[PDB]
Amino acid sequence: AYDRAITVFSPDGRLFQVEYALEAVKKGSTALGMKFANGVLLISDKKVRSRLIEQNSIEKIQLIDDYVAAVTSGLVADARVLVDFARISAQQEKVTYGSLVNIENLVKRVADQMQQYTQYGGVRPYGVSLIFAGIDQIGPRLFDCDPAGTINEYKATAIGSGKDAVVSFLEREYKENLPEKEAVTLGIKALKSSLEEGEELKAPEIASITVGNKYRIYDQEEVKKFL
Amino acid sequence: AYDRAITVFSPDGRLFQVEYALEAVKKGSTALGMKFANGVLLISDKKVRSRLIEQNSIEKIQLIDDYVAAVTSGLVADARVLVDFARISAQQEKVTYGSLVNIENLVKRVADQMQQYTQYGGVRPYGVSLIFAGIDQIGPRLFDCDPAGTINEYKATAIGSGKDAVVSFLEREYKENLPEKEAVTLGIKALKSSLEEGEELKAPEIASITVGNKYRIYDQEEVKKFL
Amino acid sequence: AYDRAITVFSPDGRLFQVEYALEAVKKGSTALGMKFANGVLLISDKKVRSRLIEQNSIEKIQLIDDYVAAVTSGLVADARVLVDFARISAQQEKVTYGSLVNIENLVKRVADQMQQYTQYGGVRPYGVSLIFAGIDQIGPRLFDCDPAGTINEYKATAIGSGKDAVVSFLEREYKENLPEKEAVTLGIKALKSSLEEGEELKAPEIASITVGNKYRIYDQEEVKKFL
Amino acid sequence: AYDRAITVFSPDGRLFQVEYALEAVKKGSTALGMKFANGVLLISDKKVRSRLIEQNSIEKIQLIDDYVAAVTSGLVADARVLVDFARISAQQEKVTYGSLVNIENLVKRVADQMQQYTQYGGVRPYGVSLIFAGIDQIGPRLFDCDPAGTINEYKATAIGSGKDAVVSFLEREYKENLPEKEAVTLGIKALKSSLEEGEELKAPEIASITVGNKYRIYDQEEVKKFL
Amino acid sequence: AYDRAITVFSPDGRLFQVEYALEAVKKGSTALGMKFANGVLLISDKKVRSRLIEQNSIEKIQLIDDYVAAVTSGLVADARVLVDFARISAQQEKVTYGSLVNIENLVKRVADQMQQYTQYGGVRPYGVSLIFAGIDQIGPRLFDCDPAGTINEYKATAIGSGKDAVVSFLEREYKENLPEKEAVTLGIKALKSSLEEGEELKAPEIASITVGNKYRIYDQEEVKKFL
Amino acid sequence: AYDRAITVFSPDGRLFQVEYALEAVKKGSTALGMKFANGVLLISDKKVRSRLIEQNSIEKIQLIDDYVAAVTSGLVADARVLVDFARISAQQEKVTYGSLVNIENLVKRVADQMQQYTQYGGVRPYGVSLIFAGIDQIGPRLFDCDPAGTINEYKATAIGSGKDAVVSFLEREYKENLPEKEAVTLGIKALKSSLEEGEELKAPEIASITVGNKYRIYDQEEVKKFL
Amino acid sequence: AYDRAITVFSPDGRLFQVEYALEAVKKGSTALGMKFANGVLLISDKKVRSRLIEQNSIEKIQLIDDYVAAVTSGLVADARVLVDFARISAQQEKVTYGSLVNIENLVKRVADQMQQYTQYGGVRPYGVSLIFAGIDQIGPRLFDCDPAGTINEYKATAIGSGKDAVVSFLEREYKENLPEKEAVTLGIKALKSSLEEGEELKAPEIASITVGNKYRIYDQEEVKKFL
Amino acid sequence: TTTVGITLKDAVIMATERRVTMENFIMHKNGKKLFQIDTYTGMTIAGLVGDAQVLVRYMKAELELYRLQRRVNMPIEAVATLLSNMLNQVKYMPYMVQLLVGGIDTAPHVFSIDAAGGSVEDIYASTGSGSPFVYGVLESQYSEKMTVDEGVDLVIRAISAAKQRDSASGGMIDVAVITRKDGYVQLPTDQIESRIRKLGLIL
Amino acid sequence: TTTVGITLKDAVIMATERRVTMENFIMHKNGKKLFQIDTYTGMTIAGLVGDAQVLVRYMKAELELYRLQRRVNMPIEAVATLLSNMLNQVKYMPYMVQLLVGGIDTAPHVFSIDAAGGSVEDIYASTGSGSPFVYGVLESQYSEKMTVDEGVDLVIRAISAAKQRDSASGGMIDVAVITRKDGYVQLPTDQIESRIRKLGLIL
Repeated sequence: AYDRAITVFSPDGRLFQVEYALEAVKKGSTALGMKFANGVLLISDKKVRSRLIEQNSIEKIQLIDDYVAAVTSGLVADARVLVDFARISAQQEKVTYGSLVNIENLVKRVADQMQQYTQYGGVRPYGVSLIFAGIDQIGPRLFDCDPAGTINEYKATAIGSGKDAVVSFLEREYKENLPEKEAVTLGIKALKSSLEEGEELKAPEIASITVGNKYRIYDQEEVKKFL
Repeated sequence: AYDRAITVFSPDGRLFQVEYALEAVKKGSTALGMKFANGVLLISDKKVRSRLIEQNSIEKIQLIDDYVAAVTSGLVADARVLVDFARISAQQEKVTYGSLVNIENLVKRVADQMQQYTQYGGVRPYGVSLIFAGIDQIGPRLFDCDPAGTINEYKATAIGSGKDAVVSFLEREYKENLPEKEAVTLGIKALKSSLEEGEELKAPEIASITVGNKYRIYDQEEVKKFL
Repeated sequence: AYDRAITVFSPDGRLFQVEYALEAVKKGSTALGMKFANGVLLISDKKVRSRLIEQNSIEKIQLIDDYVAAVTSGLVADARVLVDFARISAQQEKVTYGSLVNIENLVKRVADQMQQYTQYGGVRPYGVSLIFAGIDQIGPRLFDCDPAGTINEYKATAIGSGKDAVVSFLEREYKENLPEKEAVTLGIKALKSSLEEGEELKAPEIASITVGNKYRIYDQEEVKKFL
Repeated sequence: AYDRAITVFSPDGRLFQVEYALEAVKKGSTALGMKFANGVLLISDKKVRSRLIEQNSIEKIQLIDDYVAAVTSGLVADARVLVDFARISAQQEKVTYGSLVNIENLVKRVADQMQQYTQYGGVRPYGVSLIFAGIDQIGPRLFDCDPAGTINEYKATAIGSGKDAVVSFLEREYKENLPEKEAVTLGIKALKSSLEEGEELKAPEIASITVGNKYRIYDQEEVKKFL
Repeated sequence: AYDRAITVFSPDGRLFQVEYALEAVKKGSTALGMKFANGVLLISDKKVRSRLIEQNSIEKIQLIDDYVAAVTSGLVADARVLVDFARISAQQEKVTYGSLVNIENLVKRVADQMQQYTQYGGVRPYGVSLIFAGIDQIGPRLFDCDPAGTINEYKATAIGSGKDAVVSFLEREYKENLPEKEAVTLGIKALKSSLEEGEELKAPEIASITVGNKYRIYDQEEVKKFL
Repeated sequence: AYDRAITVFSPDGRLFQVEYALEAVKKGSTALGMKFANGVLLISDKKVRSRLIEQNSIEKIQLIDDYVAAVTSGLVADARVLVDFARISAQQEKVTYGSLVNIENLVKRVADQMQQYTQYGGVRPYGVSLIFAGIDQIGPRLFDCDPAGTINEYKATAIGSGKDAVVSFLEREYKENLPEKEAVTLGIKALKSSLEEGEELKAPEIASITVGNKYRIYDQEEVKKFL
Repeated sequence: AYDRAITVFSPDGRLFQVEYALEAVKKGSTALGMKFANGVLLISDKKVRSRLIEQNSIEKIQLIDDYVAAVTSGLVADARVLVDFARISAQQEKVTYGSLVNIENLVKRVADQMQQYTQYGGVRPYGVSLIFAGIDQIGPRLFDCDPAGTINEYKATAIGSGKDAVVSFLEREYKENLPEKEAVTLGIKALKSSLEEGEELKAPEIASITVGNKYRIYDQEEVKKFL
Repeated sequence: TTTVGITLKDAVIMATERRVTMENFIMHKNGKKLFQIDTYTGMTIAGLVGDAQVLVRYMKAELELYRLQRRVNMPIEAVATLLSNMLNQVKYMPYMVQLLVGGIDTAPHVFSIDAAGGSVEDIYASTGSGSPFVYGVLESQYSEKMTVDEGVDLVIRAISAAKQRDSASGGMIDVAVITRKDGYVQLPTDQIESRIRKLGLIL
Repeated sequence: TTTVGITLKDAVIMATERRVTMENFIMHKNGKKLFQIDTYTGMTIAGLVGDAQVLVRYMKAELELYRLQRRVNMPIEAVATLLSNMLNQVKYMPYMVQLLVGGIDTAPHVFSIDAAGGSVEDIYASTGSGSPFVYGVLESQYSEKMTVDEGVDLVIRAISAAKQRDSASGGMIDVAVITRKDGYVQLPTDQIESRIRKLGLIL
């Protein structure tokens, strides 16, 4: 009787609506990423759909800047609105300080925007989680932003339906400062062990950055090597 | 008990009101279209009505610009308001940048407008889906915009009551870069295989554009050839 | 349980409140009209009431301009407010472009105004349908505007309680380009075949316009000829 | 279950709240009036009350201007607010055009004001009906304005609890252009035949105007003649 | 089921919330007043309370101006807010016209303020009735303002729990133009015949004004004479 | 079924939400005060708590000015907000008139602020009662302000859980113009006779002012004398 | 039936929603702190989580200024928003007065902000408690701010799930003016006696300040000494 | 527009004249420049007529409201502070006035307020165009030990000496005397004429 | 409008004069230019009278509010910073004032604030039209080792030397002495006259 309003606490003190947004995130496909020796990468699973769809617009990974990038999971409309807000906040930060100095305050803008809708009546929250990753003045960064606005900087994570299994694998296998290739293959195995039995891993979009360089997205045949 | 407000999630995490807009789109007549060798076309089924109606105002296909055009399905009042907003956003884009450079941001304006009403209480969403098509600086384009605001660029699609059957046909028959005539006849067969038994395909409005040219609408006797 | 708010869809995807506005229009008396060889006319049934009422203020037909005119059916207060808005929008169009160039955008202003109230909570729609008719730069025009805002240009129509029977007659009897008199008598027979048994057709208000002329209202004895 | 909000239609298509305002009008005492040869009069029944009440403030007839006047029936607070709004709108009309040219647009201001509250939630309508009467550039006028905003110009009417019986009498007895005295006595008989058995007609306030003159209120002994 | 909102009519056409304000007024102590030969007086019953209370702040009679004064009955907080609004409105009238010319528009402002809250949702009405009395350009005045805003000018009245009994006495005993003393003693007997059996009339606050003079409040020993 | 909204009357005519604020006041500890020969004092009971708490911030008595001071009982958050508003209103009064001339309008500002929230929906009232006391141009003052905004000037009072017993003692024992010491000891006995059996009176904070002097708070060993 | 709105009192006079925020605070981990001979410290328990998490962003202790600092418990999103508001209010105070003169008004800004949301409908309160601590012009300070806005200055406290047990220990063991080391070890024992059986105390973040110095956070091996 | 106001032992005497002229042309030979704003308080306006009368109405209404809702009179320093705030909130779109406030609460006070809002208490004050002539007479004959009759004679002598050398002043003389026992009392015209005749002046 | 304020070892001495004149014509020979705004803080205003008195009331109320709700006095640098922000928010529609703030928190301070908002701490300061004469006297006789009596003699000598050459200054001399032990103490008129008589000056 309490899971109807965003603004009401249970007698335990839970926000059931905020948690139903967290159940809405769980229906999206798995996407992971981690940092390594001078840089960070991102891996995103895609169950391949109709060939009529232009492949430029099913990419869960999106470039916010030449030096920051992210990936989503959940509702597709809210996901698109959020990556748009990330781009615009990156531009505002870059024009007020001369450059995107820290990735953390870009993630802060997105986090406060997502947090505000979990407090006021007449608005529903965003059912999307985002994983930011890039290079700043400090170095490799890796966040995740959930529907309630909680951000946490990691060294390895996932989101989506597989999240528990992938972070369970990375919690017992990941070792830092791998050279890029070995890191990518460890992440591919992490993505593999989250599927169900019988499911074959199709080709996932994978991209990376190193210190002093821009992004590049591994095209499908550089992806095809690690199958 | 949850399909009453646009702003409430189910314990699965679904938006039932948003999906009832998807049920309202399904009551409109079938309209398809695809790109080919230098250009894109659109086909729209019309079950012919009272001869008292002036034929200029039952056209589901509408010219937003000399180089962009679209077709709707769903509620007729919301459909008219949406094609009006598409025209006005095309004019604003054309005056701020000198020309309609990309079709994608016109579709973006329409998509964000349709997305916003699926989030706030006291407003119901639009029960209309739109298929944009035209020529830009890049070339032939083809989108579809659903009630929740999700846009996807295709090579072939349909909307309306037949949508599943037509996209099922196109998913197993369509081959790109057909010369205009062969493309139109493939699309006519696609529209044919979506009707029910006994129903005869009446004359559908069909129009097309090629790279470097404006639109033209095939008049009813050029339509009459492919029956 | 869903016919209580203007902003809620049924699981079929219907707007029951919008349709109850259509049930409210159905309680008004029948009024028809059609175009002919250079011009358009309007016929409106009136069951004659108390002789104390001044006949200038029971006319369902109203002159918005010297070149546009309309007739209503439904709630009398909303009907009066709508014909007032039609007059004011005609004046605004005439002052911004020098003249009432097209009747269609006057009908568009009225249609968007009536459409807007079928979308927002805290407002009920107008329970009135209007039939516009006149002469513009193009020629004879004839619309109908329903409670949901849908406009369609016709060659012959009716509204009110008889609407189905009159449009059923006109759908099988009407032939275009009749000289004015023959057209009026066909319309009188159309109005006759919509009454119930035993009811005698009293004197209806009828008015017309031709290309290059203003309106005139046939007075009751010119009406009395076609009884 | 539908007679709770001003903004909801019944499946018939009725506005029960608007009709309950009409039931609230029916609880006020009978007041009639009609025009005659060069002018109009007004008659208002008063069941005589406590002698401690100053008689200047129980007059149902009120002078809005030297040339327009009206009478109410229903809720006393809403009645007073309405006659105040009539006075202020008369002054605004008189200052924007030099004089109260037409009584009809004064009645229009009052009618639109009373109509607007029958459309929006959070506001209840006025439970008062008003009968305007006066002399303008055209001549004798006589309106009635109901709670929903419907106005109709008459030659004879009543309002209040007796309204049906008085208009039933006038519908079969009234003949126009009576000289003032004969008109007043016909109206007194009309007021008499609306009471219940045993009730004796006490002294009613009666006032009149002729073309070229101002108002005058017949004092109680000029009233006393026609008992 | 209808006595919950200020804005809903019963099928009879009553406003039950407005009438519950009339039930809230009935719980206050009796206060009466009447005019006489050149002036008006006011009498207010007080059941004497704790001697710790400073007597300056239990006076139901309050001086709004040197020439107008009033007395309340009902909720004490709303009563205080209303007499404050009466004072400020008297000051505004006095500064815009040079002097408090008529008491009636002071009473009108208080009446419109109290009336407005009986029409809009989200606001409850004032549960207070006020009796104004004073001297203006015309002479002695005496009003009463109820919760719904209805004002009536009297020659004698009461408010409070005894109101019916006191106005019943005055309705059969009061004769105008008494010299001040005889008037006061008649009013004391009026206040006496409203108590219940066994109750002894304690000392009531009584005050008066005559034409050409200011107020004075009879102190307790001038009060003590008429016991 | 009526004690849910601040804006709804019972059929008796009570405001149950306003009375539940009066029940919330009753849960706070007893605090009394009275005036004497040239000045006023205040006594406040404190059941002594954890020694970790700094004693500067458990004082129920608070200095609003050097010449006005007050004490609360009820909700601690609303109590703090109210004493803050009293300080700010004292400063505004002192700057617009040169000095805090009367304590009564400071109490008026606090009273109107507390009254306003007992009238509008979407706001709950303050569950705090305040006792003001000080020296002005007139002399010693002593008020109490309840949740509904009712203020009354006393010669002796209490608030809190003991209020009835202390005012019952003072109603039969208090005699005015006691020299300060005797007054304080009478008030201590008043505070003693409100406790329950077995409870020992701990040390209460007591403070006073005389005509021509500022405040001083009796420290705990001057308090300790009267135990 | 009353624990659904922030603005409704129970018939006892309780605010159940405010108390459910106090239940939401109780689900956070224990954090304590106390002042000593020239300075104050803070201790915060952390059950050590995934090694992928960067340790810079799980610190419950946060530096608002070089001279003020705080620690939270409860909802993590509201906790982050509150420590942000504390930082911004510290900067505003520092710019309007030249320096952070008193810590108490920083705590006042945070307290009034948290109090305001416990009064208005359409907003839920913050489910976080904060413990401020630092050095000002007066010396060592130590507060706690609860969801309802109540602030109290202590000499020793805790918050979180252990709060009752730790304040129970400190209530019978704490002695003031300990030299820093002995104070920290007493606080470690206080944190130890709040865990459940079998639970081993992991490494807690601890930090301190002395009069005339800035903060420093004991790193994990200076922490490791007192295990 | 000659105004004057002096203090004595428990009395305030305030006197003006009456001529309205804004040209080299006399509009009206009989105006009002001395008002009563409370039971024991008067006020003389001098400057622009419209702004002066608006300030008079605003002060009278607010003093009456304060008296009714507090049951005590407002002190003179509070009156001057309130009027100073009212003049100084609009100091860039100013009022062209220059006015005096005098009264009795426990001791006689006279305040002098300018057009920007500066109020300074002094023993005697004078505003207008004849103010240097009034300050010249009052510099050489004023004494604190004077009685009420000698004060009434002195202000009549001062204004009648200012009327001879200033072209913008003239007419009859209003005199009002404020006392704690008798309240605000304005002296009759025949008594003022008797004063002028027994002193030996004209008009 | 001569003002002066000097510091010593644990004492602040602030002195003004009293004459209000905005013409070549003396309005009032007795005004107030030295105020007390806190327990251990004073302030001298010099400039436009209305704006000065409004700033005085605004500072007194806000200092009293801060003292009541914090239970400690506001430091002098915080007072000067607050008043600097209040003057500089309206720098295009400015106040025509020039004021000094002095007090004791742990060491004696004197701040000098101009009309735009620049506050500079200095040892001794002087504002007004007699400020060059005061700076000429204080340049040649001030010493840091002076006692409280010698400081009181020095400020009287400085203002009495400025009164002889400046036409806009004159009247009696207010002197206030601020000490941590005794608080804000304003010296009596007969003591100031005794100082003037034993030095050998007039008026």
